[PDB]
Amino acid sequence: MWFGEFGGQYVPETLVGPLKELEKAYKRFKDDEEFNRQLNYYLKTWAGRPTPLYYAKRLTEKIGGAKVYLKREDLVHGGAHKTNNAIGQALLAKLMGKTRLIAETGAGQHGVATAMAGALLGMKVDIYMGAEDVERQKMNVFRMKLLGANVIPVNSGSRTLKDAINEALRDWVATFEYTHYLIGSVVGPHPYPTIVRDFQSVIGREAKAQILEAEGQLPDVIVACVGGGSNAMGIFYPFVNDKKVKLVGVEAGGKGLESGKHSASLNAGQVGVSEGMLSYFLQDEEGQIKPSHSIAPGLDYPGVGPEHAYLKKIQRAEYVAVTDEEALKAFHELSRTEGIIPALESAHAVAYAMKLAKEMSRDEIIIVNLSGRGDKDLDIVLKA
Amino acid sequence: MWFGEFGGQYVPETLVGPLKELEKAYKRFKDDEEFNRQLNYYLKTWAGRPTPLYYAKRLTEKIGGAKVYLKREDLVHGGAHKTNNAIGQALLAKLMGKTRLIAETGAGQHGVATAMAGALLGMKVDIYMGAEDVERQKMNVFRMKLLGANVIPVSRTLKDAINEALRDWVATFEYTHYLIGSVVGPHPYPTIVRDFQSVIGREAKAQILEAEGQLPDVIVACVGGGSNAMGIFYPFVNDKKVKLVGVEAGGKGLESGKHSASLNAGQVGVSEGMLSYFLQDEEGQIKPSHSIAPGLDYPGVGPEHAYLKKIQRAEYVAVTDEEALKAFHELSRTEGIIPALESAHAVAYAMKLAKEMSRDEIIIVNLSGRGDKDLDIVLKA
Ligand code: NA
Ligand code: NA
Repeated sequence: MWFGEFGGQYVPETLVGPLKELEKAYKRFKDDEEFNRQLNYYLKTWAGRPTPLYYAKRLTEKIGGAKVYLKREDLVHGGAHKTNNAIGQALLAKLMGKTRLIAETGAGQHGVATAMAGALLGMKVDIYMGAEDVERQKMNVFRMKLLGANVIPVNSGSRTLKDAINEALRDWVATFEYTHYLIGSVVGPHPYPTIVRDFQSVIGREAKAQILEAEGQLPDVIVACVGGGSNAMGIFYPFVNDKKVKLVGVEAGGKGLESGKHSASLNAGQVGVSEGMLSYFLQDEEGQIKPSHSIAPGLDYPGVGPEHAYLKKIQRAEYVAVTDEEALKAFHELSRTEGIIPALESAHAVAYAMKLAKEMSRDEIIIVNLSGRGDKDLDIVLKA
Repeated sequence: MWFGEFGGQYVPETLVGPLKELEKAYKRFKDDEEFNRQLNYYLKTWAGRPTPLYYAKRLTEKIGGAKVYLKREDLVHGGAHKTNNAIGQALLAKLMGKTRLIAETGAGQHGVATAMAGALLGMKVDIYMGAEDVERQKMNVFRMKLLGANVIPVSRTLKDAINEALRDWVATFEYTHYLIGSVVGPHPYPTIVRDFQSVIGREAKAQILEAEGQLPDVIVACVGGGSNAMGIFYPFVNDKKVKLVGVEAGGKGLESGKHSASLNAGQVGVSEGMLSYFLQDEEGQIKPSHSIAPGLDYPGVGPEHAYLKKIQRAEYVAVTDEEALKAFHELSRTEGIIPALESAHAVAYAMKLAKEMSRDEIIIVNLSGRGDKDLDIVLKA
């Protein structure tokens, strides 16, 4: 339940039971030969795992320092790492005997991932989306409708991801008998942060095998973008006990850390309770959760996963920020140099890895998690 | 050069030299250790090959008939099989000492695939695109711009761009490679493109043997020019028991005069440097084609598919625009795969054939692309 001083189950007594059952179900199926066979089969034949580890020779040679490798989560079915978790929790829910999936979404990528997995396994999908996010993401809303999922708009509060998350929890209390709440990051009450991380750990496990095969050694640095922290925990977790491997999470620096217009929870936030967890949250002087900003909608969350809060306190992972402008330059650079259009979320990771590569030895190795493809982001890259 | 009676290099003397020098280079590299090592490395680490072979169990049991496997070219980098051919020709170009790639596109897809492959290999990419095609497909124009390609605006259709690109190549062939996005045109393009897409059928073979212990009874692929169909078909061509079915665009209807089916209702002729079936009027001028799927909207068809209809090795059917849209929606709701409207044609015909077959039998449908590109078109309907 706890990652050092961070995490927990900060929920009403109505949710304690549901989460008890979820936890008992996960303990059972986590190691069940049939669950893991099914999960592995769907990840291989349906998602297209294992994703490749691509050596960006031209980017590497242009910067003239560290070998830059890209973990290509952009190539997974749906175009984002979110599919790995979406499949895992939908299979669990199915085996738990649930018939309906509910999910929060802000970017819409978790909504699409939940809708695909719900369509794959023949479950009803209800996507609680902030009313502001629905109008922001008209195309992703259409994809979800084509996949057979209903977008239920959340009109409460900031009408964003925070509000969508709590509306969904209020439904789950009523519906938990026949419904699994499918959380799309390493956030929320226990056991969600552990489950989401366990289902994203496949990224790191592949990437470790692939970098040992390609270079015959572990990476010097692993760089991943952090919204809630699922793709980052995914690639980090298997290297956590490899002490020489440096872990760097890149949060949304937005319009600048000094601007107040960002999502860098771990850089600028204060320890607090929201969405049923004890973690770093952007807070005003009064102590209320402040609004977040990122050009990358997937990094636009005021909070961060508790396990990242733990990794920051023990100083196992360093957390940095990249601005909207640095991310945009990286979006263009990776496109022109490697013919790969990265998600704006992922372009944060690429932006920091490029600055870090320049300062580093030619023999040294950076793995960047390329969390998604940028097809969904072309309109906003156009506007800028 | 020849696929029985069909094929050839039916081009002006100015293009004969370039095509002969390309032909000599392909011979050199097609079996070279280093070329194939470099190509396989890019297809593996950049493109994400091999793509999976997916059993659509919910679709299969819903039909009640044969097992429906989907070959998932939707999951290759760029979201279409076209990447396999783009990498192949682009790397060949680089090893030939070419510094520039040029291509033509209307739909935009082949433009993007060339831009991606060009960027990967650090070669200049000039895409010729008709001003009328540009305005319709503004997002693919940005995509190419992002990928560092120079989109050169040109009835402002595909034709006027092809002629502009053939005038470019005649001059620039010394440092430039013309990248062709289907098994069409003069020799050696129809052979080269099929060879670079054949990887689909070799993967699909090993994968279906691992899965079901036996080769498929039928293989179903959509057919515009016929690269994705040739890619999955070709390795299985010698396996006599394996039936091959290409699906063309039945459009508004095969009798409606708004289709793109060349192998059904087309007459043998010489256009675009090749001897193959084309959609022709009474006068025998090439008629315009219509398909809701932009990739299937080609007046003609590749010569090797003409050869396969002639020796009756491959049956060639059309599916209506309406049937393909029902297939697009069905596969999305049933298997949570949003297919390309191109691919949906193959899926639409696969759903008919399955019901009229035994539950023990196997259909492999080539899912040629993902339907992210075709969302604005499906919204219209
Ligand atoms: Na954050
Ligand atoms: Na045709």
